[PDB]
Amino acid sequence: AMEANIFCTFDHKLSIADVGKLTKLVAAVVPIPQRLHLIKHYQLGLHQFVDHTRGYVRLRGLLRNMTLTLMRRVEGNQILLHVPTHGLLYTVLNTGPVTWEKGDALCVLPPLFHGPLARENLLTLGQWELVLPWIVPMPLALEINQRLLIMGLFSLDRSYEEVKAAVQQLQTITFRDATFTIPDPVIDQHLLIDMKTACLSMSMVANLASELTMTYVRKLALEDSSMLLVKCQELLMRLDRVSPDDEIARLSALFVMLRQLDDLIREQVVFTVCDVSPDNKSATCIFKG
Amino acid sequence: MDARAVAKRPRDPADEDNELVTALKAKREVNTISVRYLYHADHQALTARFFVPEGLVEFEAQPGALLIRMETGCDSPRHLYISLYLLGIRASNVSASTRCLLESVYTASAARAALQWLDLGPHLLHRRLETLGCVKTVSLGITSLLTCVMRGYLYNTLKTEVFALMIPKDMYLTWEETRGRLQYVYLIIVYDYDGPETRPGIYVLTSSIAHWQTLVDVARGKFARERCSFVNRRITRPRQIPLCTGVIQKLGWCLADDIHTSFLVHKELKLSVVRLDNFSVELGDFREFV
Amino acid sequence: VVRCVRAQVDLGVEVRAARCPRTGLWIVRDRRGRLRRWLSQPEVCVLYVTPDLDFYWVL
Amino acid sequence: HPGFALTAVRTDTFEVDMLLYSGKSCTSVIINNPIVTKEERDISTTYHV
Amino acid sequence: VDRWIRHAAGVERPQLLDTETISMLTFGSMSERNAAATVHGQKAACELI
Repeated sequence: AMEANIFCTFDHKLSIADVGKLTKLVAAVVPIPQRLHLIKHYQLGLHQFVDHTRGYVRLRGLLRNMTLTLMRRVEGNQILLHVPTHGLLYTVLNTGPVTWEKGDALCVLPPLFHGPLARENLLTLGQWELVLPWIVPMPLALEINQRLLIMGLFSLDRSYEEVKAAVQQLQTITFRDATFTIPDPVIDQHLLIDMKTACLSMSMVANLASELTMTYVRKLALEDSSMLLVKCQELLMRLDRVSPDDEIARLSALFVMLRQLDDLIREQVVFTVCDVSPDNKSATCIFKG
Repeated sequence: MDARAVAKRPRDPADEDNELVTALKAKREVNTISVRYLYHADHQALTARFFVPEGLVEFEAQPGALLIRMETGCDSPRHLYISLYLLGIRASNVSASTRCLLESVYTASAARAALQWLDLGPHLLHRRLETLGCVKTVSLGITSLLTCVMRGYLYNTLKTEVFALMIPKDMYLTWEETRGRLQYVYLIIVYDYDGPETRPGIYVLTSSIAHWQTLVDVARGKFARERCSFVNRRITRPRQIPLCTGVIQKLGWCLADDIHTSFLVHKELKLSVVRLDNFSVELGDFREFV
Repeated sequence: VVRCVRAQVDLGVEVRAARCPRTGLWIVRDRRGRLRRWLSQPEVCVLYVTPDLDFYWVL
Repeated sequence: HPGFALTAVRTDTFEVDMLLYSGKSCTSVIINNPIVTKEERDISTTYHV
Repeated sequence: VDRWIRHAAGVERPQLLDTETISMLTFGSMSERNAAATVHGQKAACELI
């Protein structure tokens, strides 16, 4: 009665104390780039994806299209991984910094710290550090993504002072018994290209929104047959007070700027909680993918 | 690896014995606890087990009622598992008579505290609401233990009785007279963005629509007056930020002929409900349309 | 209710009126929800009184 | 001294050790063999008796 | 006069409590924390006029 698992070996001579360090990470979430049947330890977690040049939301996008297995059992010379399926319930240990309760919708997030931490005493090797993604609830994750978006919106005029106090107001966030601090997306006074593309696509679709739909509903007003479209141009005129191939280019640009927004406009819930253990270390929850 | 283990028949759990019997029969002992048939083993539905104070367990002694938790910006009472009928005081959909009726059974402090927290937010309702499923057995404590079901059918222990989902008549809504072979159920929260009230309407739609877009285009076609009120409230008050005119989430699916009208009695306040007899819960995220 | 096209003026009329939603000013129904609709026409002018001493002269 | 008295009341809790006497065959309990229910998880399949 | 009577009574301000935690506090919540040490036990008193 063997179940569908994923075997994972090790290349480095890990000691017995490292095995005892690893067997506390039983019910921990692990991402995998490609669902094989056997896999080396160079593809176990985020340390094959971490990049200083590109931004942080690229780690979300390269975490969007993964497979999120669970460590089944730690033994000698091989590490069992159990890939989940939709519908069956599992157990996840609270590897995140924030407490869980009954019935929260859970989302997966790349870690907001890398390098030095008091809780990043993870499994180390010569060049390898197994790093786990964060499992935070849904409104907290949406809040973190929105705070990061509006903080990347102020990256151009950081030199002023009211925007500085606004940023350090924005960088702090309080949740349920968790005084929480995100890092700043501006390092050495140049933003990375991923945040630049994200907020640039946002500003692009907002600018085409301000540019096209006055003419478009002014053309649709001749084809009026209802009332829900005849006052939207009226509220447009309320707030407000070429070649057709360029117009086709504007519509196609608007739609590709829509399609370059799926990393941030939405997310899929992955887990939701049935029961939570006392002292909140682990919590049995179903899978939903 | 030979031509026999792969050519063996697949294993059925109904043939062999349990874990405990094949454990104790090897060591040759016998105890008082008869373990030859483990109950709840052939229970494919996923259960849960919550605690709830006595202020909210009215209309819950009979099994089968939608169970929604709500968010509150407090610290200790931050989540409260209120029934679907506890939302019935706050719906503008509901009539007068059952509104004064089922409020006269929701008299305790926690019920009216939930009624206060449903209107004492600067936000709207749906972002603070998450669904949990349906209750199938209560234990009658002072903080009563209750077994909610997240995904699967709703049946009694030993599967000698299939329990039912109970929804009251004014929240019930169909959108076609030619009800198909299967009709999924949906929890619809539609707002009415008027001046003096932002009190929503609650509907538990039953409809044979599966795909999302072909549901929302007829949802806009059926609630267009609410969209008119929405664009009115967006158009008369700038520096006011609205969101999520109507909110629809998937609740599950039924068998489309076992829908019969009925009534649940509790403290002899008989309330007309709609009975979905063999309904299997299947939860989904709160999708927001405009 | 006064009417200038035929000079027939109706003096005592029951009207049940209420605030309709979505910044509804006032709407004047009958005893049977008839929504009497005299004030559409150009031929009428109508005066409304309240149970209090409030007073409306409606064109 | 102001113009009123105060009749203070205070409860006092005492841990104590009862003694119960009861006659022979007061109540006659009826029991059955304990049934076992399963409860599946991925790692800890608890059993309620 | 409330500030002066809080100074004279020893109990500090109501710390400008959140408008939603008043419903918490009327639903029921433990507020007054423990002391630093207790060589007797739990305290108990009340008053009548």
